[PDB]
Amino acid sequence: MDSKEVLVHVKNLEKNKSNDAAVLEILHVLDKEFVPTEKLLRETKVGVEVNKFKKSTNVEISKLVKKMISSWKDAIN
Repeated sequence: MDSKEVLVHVKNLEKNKSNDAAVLEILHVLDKEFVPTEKLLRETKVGVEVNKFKKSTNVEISKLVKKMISSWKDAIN
């Protein structure tokens, strides 16, 4: 995972950050098993939208993006 691509995504996340720390620390650690790979990168596109966790995509999305991790690699496999 490219922290550069992820932290940038956090920038977007920041704008949406209804929750500062959870997503902040969640996304940071997320970098380990994060969605930015060759194929997964596009998934990072959607992973970002989850990173956005807008209105209907409530902070709960944070854990959702985690679930997204499970399927994230599932797509790469």
